[PDB]
Amino acid sequence: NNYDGDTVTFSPTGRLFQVEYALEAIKQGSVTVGLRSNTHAVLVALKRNADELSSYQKKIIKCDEHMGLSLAGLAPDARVLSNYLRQQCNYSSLVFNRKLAVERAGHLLCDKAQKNTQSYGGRPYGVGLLIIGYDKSGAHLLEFQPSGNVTELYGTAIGARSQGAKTYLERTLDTFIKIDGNPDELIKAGVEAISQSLRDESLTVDNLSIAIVGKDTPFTIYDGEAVAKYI
Amino acid sequence: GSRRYDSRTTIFSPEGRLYQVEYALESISHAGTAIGIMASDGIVLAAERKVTSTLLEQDTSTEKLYKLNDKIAVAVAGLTADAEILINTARIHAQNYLKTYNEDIPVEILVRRLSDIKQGYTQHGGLRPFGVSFIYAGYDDRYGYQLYTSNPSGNYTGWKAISVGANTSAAQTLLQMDYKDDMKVDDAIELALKTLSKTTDSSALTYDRLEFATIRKGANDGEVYQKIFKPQEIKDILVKTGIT
Amino acid sequence: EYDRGVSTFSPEGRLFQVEYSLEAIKLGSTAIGIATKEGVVLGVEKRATSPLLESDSIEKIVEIDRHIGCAMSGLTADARSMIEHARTAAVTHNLYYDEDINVESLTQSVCDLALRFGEGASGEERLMSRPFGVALLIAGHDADDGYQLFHAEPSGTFYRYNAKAIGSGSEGAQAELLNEWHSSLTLKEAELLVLKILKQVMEEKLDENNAQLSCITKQDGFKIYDNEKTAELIKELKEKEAAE
Amino acid sequence: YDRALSIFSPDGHIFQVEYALEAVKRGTCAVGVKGKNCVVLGCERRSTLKLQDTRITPSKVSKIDSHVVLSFSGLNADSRILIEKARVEAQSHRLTLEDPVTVEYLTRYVAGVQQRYTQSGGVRPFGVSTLIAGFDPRDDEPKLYQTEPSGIYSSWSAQTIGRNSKTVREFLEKNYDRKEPPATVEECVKLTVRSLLEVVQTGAKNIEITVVKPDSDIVALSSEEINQYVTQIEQEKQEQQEQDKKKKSNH
Amino acid sequence: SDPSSINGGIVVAMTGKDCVAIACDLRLGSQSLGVSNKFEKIFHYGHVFLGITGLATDVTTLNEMFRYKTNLYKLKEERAIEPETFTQLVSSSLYERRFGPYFVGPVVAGINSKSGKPFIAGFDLIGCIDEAKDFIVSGTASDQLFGMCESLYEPNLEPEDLFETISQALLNAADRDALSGWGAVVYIIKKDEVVKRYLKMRQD
Amino acid sequence: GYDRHITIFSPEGRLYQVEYAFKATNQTNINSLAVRGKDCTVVISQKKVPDKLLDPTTVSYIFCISRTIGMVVNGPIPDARNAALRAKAEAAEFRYKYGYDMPCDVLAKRMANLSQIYTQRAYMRPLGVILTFVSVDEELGPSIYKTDPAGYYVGYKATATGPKQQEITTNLENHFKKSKIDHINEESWEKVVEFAITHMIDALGTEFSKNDLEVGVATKDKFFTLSAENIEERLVAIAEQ
Amino acid sequence: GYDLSNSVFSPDGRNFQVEYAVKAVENGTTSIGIKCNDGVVFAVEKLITSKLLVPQKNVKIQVVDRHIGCVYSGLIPDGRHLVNRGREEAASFKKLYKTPIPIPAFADRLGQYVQAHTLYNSVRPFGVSTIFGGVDKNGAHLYMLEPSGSYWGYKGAATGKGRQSAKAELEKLVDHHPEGLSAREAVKQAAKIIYLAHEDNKEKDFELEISWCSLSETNGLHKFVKGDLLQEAIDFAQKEIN
Amino acid sequence: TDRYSFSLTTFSPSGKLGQIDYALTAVKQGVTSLGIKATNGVVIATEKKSSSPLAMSETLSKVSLLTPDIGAVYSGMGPDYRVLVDKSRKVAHTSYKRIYGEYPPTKLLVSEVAKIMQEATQSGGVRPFGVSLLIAGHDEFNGFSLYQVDPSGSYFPWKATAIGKGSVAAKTFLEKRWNDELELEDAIHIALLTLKESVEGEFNGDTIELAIIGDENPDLLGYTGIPTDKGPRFRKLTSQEINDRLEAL
Repeated sequence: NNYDGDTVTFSPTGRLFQVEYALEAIKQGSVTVGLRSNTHAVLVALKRNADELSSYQKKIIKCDEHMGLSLAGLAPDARVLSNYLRQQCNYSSLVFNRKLAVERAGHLLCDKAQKNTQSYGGRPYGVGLLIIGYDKSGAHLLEFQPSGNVTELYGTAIGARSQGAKTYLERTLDTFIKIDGNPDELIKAGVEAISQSLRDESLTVDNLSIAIVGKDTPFTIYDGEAVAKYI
Repeated sequence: GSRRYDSRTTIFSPEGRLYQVEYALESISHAGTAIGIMASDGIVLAAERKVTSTLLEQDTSTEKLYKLNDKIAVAVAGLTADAEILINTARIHAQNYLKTYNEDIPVEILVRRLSDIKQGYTQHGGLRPFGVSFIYAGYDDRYGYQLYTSNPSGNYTGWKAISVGANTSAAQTLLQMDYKDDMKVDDAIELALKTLSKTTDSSALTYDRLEFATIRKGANDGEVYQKIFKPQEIKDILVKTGIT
Repeated sequence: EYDRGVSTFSPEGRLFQVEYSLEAIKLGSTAIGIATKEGVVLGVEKRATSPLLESDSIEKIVEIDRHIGCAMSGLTADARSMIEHARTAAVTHNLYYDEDINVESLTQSVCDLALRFGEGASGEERLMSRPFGVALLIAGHDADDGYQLFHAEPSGTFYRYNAKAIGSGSEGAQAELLNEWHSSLTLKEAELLVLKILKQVMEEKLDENNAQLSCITKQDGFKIYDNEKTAELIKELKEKEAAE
Repeated sequence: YDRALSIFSPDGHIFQVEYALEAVKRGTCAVGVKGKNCVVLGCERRSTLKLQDTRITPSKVSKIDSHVVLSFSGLNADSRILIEKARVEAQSHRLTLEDPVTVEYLTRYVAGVQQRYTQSGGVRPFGVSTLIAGFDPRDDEPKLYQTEPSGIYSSWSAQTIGRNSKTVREFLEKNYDRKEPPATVEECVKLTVRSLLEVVQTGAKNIEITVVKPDSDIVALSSEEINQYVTQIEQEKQEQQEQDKKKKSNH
Repeated sequence: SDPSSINGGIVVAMTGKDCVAIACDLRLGSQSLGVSNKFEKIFHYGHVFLGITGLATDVTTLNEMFRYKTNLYKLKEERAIEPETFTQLVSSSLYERRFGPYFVGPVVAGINSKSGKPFIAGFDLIGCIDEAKDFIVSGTASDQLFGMCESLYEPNLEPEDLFETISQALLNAADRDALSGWGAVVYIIKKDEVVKRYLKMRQD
Repeated sequence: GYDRHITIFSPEGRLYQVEYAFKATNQTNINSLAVRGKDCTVVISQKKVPDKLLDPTTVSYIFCISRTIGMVVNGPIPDARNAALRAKAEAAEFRYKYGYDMPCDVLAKRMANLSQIYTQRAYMRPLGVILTFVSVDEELGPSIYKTDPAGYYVGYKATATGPKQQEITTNLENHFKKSKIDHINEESWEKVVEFAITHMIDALGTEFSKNDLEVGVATKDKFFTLSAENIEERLVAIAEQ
Repeated sequence: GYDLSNSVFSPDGRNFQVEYAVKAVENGTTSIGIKCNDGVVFAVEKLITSKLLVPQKNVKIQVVDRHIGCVYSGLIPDGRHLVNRGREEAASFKKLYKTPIPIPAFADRLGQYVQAHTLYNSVRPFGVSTIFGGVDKNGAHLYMLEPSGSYWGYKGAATGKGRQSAKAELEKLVDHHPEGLSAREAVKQAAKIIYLAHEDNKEKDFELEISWCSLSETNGLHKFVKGDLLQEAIDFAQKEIN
Repeated sequence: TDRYSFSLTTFSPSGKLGQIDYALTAVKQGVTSLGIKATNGVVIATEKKSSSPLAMSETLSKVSLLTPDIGAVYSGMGPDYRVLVDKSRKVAHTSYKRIYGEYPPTKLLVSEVAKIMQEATQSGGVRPFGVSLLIAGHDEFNGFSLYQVDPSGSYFPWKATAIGKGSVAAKTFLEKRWNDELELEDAIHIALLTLKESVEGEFNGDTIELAIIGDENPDLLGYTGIPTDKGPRFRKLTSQEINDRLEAL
């Protein structure tokens, strides 16, 4: 603790060690893997129970009817970002008779985290979101790091055992991008990707959670009998 | 950072007591003697100045006796500079009461208000307090003459005679062994002087290092008269009692 | 330390301050809660530490409203703040919509309150530099999910539970909860099952001056069972250990 | 200023709370015993000190309401703030709600003052534990509560706080039975005098007794009055020791 | 109503030879109803005399307002305030509530203790120094008073000649005035001695 | 140890923290020489242009405050921009509320006060720059007042600042012994510039090019900088002498 | 040590906390700036970390005003907040004076903001260098902005790993044209020195981005280089370095 | 956030307050100043010493005017004096020139500035001023008076005193040289003779700043025909005036 319990100092290697440390909060959380083609985006989250009499924790939050965010880190830290993303999405509908886009929303959120990490008595947040949505420009899937880094991909993952998921996605790359207009196949390819984020824990209907939005599809969260389809 | 540089001096030690309240008592012992004795015709406050010097003017000085209001004045033991902030709060406070209820302030409210102010400064903020102890000579019509000492964290406790300041333990003992409840102002003047004389921090007790103030009910119309003596009237009584 | 922050990290990736809070639910008095679809039974160890303590006006059962109950375990100075906020939230919902508040929604509000440590993160008012140190067992009955029982941590995270035990004896208590619970249980077999699990982690003897039952039912509201009934149930449990 | 002065401790403690319980051990001792027709709070008055005019000394038992009394232990500097705050509360409840305060109403308020500065940053809590006793209006059920620096409160039938509180509590187990309290005002009064003459000592001077009765009646019983009761206690004690010496000789 | 025609009031003041005099009536009304034939509108802090006219409430409101400020000066600087220094004080104080003001006409009268000179001064509601060494009259029959006091006045008056001019001037305005009369009291203010003497007059 | 880390008095009655500001102007290698004329105030200063890829005409150390008072900054350039903004504002403020432009003396006192509050505040770092204000007023004449981060100022007949300012101080001191006056006498403003340049070439021993000087001349009721075109006339004209 | 805050200072004229923050930019991406007669040509190397990534779909060039491209290297989230800050200051200038903000003027405003965090204990300074310029009625300009809130005029700038390599090539290019070159022509030279400065990142692979504000072509507004024009620039650099 | 709202002045364990002693160290390593009270004026006097040989010293006022009748002079630090001389002037105008439209008593003024000092040892963002002041003055209600403000924010009245690094020599010098009455002429000759052994060089009138708060001057009044308004009791002495008094030794 010369720079290690201090959210205001630099940090002899151009870092802050607290941003590296907030990234272990994602490790201690579960895993979610997202993939998009061009006509659908998909989040597939692994939910986590606290014991067999304990329910499972929902890891997909609906933000809009064309937007949803998923967490794979701390839940009270995911409650800040969720509130904020929802406020700016409704604003867009009310004032400009517009829909909000993921790209733009990644930048509003970037700046929000930055200015709390600038402050002393602040923190770099203990969560990472993947934010999908289908807007005016098509699908977007952005990956939000505790650093705030937004990058636009066709497939990404966050959580534990994410490196193995990204191996899945580097193979299936041109398969999934060229399925367009058949929502079924994309969703089944995110189940198997996240089967390479397992330790052989298997997937049950109450561990597997899908939520999708297409061009012609709402943001809808699938669970129960509506995820047994896609296995 | 900003937390790095934090005092943390307004918290307790494992004793369940603040670091700052204890520090303040040491410095109130550095400060010159101030004593109160309560006669049945008044209250004698007698203060010895902390400093004395060759070219120092102690003849326009009233550096230990201060009028808070007309019937309540104080003797000061501690830091002089510190005592002055609390002095002008007490003046406001007294007038505010006189302002609203059209009646002179009881002593009881006046002591307590100053106790609170010291208490806030030890409570929160990392702030230092005002380490001062006041000896209040006051009159009220609901309990006669009333006498009080106050402590650095703001607490008041009743007395019939008390001493705070330099060589407090030695002084306070001479006051206990002599005290009678039937004492008048004339006796009380002489006792106070003799006690100051046996605990002087020079080699004598002289008018130029003495301040003397009394509150008399023997005054015109049977009313309370606050009289803060000139150094030549302090010189006059000193020669009567035979120290000089 | 990495708790001398207000939201600092902590090489592990989690707070320090949160971890300590969770070991101050081990300063609690065991609160056990069995949720069934015929009601939710809450039993609590009141704790009697003196025979000079008035222990029958001590309960760890607290009424949020008629259709929502809560049982608290841990450090109970923290808990006064959390239960007050929940009472208003429930009452606010019936103001704006004239409606019965979700047990799920209510639990979520009290989690929103729990995150308040920081002095520079987010975009809300901060009146804590530290987290809470107490966990809740929110039961209730809503018309969309039926009977529910939720366990809220002072972290700001919550799970719906079929059965949970928190307190000092939480580890051994939950160990029995896993084996004996089934979904064929009803309001009364659940009710004597609580008193069995509590009995091991009881440190005096099971009696009506250290133990209090309460249910929450749809058709009666929140009813805290009178000592005569609480005493009866304690005796008919022991008669099924006399039946072994 | 928003820098924490109360933090979660690594023991699952608060630092300030261990310190605050220790400020209450070092202070004054208030013993609380409730009758069947009264409550009685006797507190140790400092008047060990020589040369003290006691008319002007602030009492250590302060009435908040016409039928609710407040006593305290710990730092005396810190205590005035609770008493000052409580008086405003009593009158605020009459103003806006009708009726004087209840005992229950003040029990949660005082607990909330101590709690707030515990949890909050940039504030430490007081070193003060209090006894709130009295009656509720249009009731005649004796209420005896204790509030503590943590922000916690509990009911009691008899209690004691402050210095050599352990010694007092141990006496009170065999002499105060939860089932039958003392049924008369004098025996309730006298039980608190017997506890106080253990630790406080030195006549009735340093001993105080406040009695509150149903329907708004607070009376303060002076040192003088208390002396009468000592003399009866001394003959009762002395005589009971004599008849134990005679049985022991035979047996 | 008017805030300045609701209980009347006049204060007269004159200078003499090594002396001043101030005097008021005793009539305190609430509109047309007479309430009392007793009420001083004259007050004194040390050797300075404040007559305050106008509005009922503002007589008291300004009187304890200057009660506070007089204290501060005496306790700090250990002397009683001078007539001239008081006049400045009053000027600045009246001006503080510029909009919606103090509803009064104070009149300042003393004899200095540093040079031994008479000093008088006047003010409106907003307040502006109206210096004289003649006479300062204020109130509602202030108009009446201005003519009557002139007719009588002679520069320099023996303290009981002084007493003849002010008694007469005050009583005559005040028994043609609706909100004022009902008794009168004249102070003859000498350097070291004040006599407060009431006047018998029309109580009607 | 905190009397070298924030601003509290050491047992020696000092603030090393204050000191550390004066040692920072000396890492940027800029020297200045400022002389009062007879109809002007001249200030000449180093510019460093070490790359082709730096623009020379943009780079500046002479910042124009008032239309009478120029400001020459010796030491780190972030703190320069902050002080120029604050000094212009204050001169403008005075023009706005008093109806004449701030005198030099008084601009020096306003920044001096501000510099003393930043060394009183422990969550605020003072300015690290040494500011010379030069002017020709008709309230005071030719003027030099040099404020410093300590909060101290005095007027001057002349001054130099920079790491090597002890050599410039020797040349200037001798020049007022011989003349027998506290300012240079000459009736052309151009020539007062040239004497100043001579004394700088002598002091440091280095001859200047047109893109290593930036020259400010305050004449009567205007302050201007000479462009690199005009500086070259002056540097040929020193040989002619 | 003297890095505990920034109201500490060492006798050295250095402060340590501020020096550390330039070390973050020094592992950044190559970003260059070429000052031309008509304008300015910005170009920035965008690292392709994976094949999951979409090339030319995230930009590091975010427009400020209508005619100042701003492009940054160092800490990407931090730099995006600093650029966000100077868009609020640009809208305030257009509302207030009814004219687009001058480049020297916009440069001044940014300097102040970043200056401030090195005065107050309670905020964390910026760790980016920004490369910005455009064309206004003061002419074409180019400015580079340190983490220390310093700017000067520039006829060549670079920042990133390959800041050494880039500068060395820009010097031979001002000796090639000591009377300056077109902004259209500087498209082809912008790519070239990125290729040369991608031999400090030849552990990785890159995507080429170029943007311009030129008086000669786009009527003085900052627009992007893309399509066939970008690919001439790709081809120019390619044939020379091979 | 701010957190600098804790005090930078605090108590030491074995009494006193350490921070105000450190500030006074700056006074006994400062410049030296002294004040002799006459029965017909006060002289206050100080040494000027240059930072460069090309510096001026008639562009610096080490003795400054607060109001026409009350002047002030420092020992200690310069910077600290610059800011504090302005706060004193400002408080002398808000509190007696909006409220009584005259110049305040000298006893009162000294008190008011001591409050500013006292509340500068309080809270963060402020640690005390590195000066002790002499506030020499005349009012008409307490006559002539002399004070010394300490960085404590305490004051003491004096009959003649000195502050600065020759304080210790100086008050001992004044013990023989001062007497119960003094003429003003002769008070000037005492004050220079004291400051003569406390300067290590120049002693001309262009190096010694001398000001008297002697008697009223109807030529520095700037208006006439009002005989109730007295001329300024302060008069700064120009160099030629001081040179004469040099020859009178």
